[PDB]
Amino acid sequence: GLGGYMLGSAMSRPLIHFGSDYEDRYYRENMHRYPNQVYYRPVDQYSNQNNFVHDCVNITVKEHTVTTTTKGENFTETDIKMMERVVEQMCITQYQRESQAYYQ
Repeated sequence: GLGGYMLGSAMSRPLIHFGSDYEDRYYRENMHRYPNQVYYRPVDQYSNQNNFVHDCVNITVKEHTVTTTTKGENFTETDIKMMERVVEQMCITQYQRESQAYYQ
């Protein structure tokens, strides 16, 4: 039920700053367990801030969490928030750049 969307290429992983050593290395350890991509729509058609970034995070974190869960992998609560943070940061990073060029 994606429709087809616009999955970005692999990205710069935003460093997440939980505030403790353990989660700091825990992220850096197993980064590849989280995405390095953002499932987003183009800015060309359905131009939104919220209704694009949130539905972006919604699908992206859904589809990954789906894959894991179907492939016998599990995510802890901090992992859910890890992806929510990382995928928010990456999806807005994409928007910042795209929507700059859209208005230049």
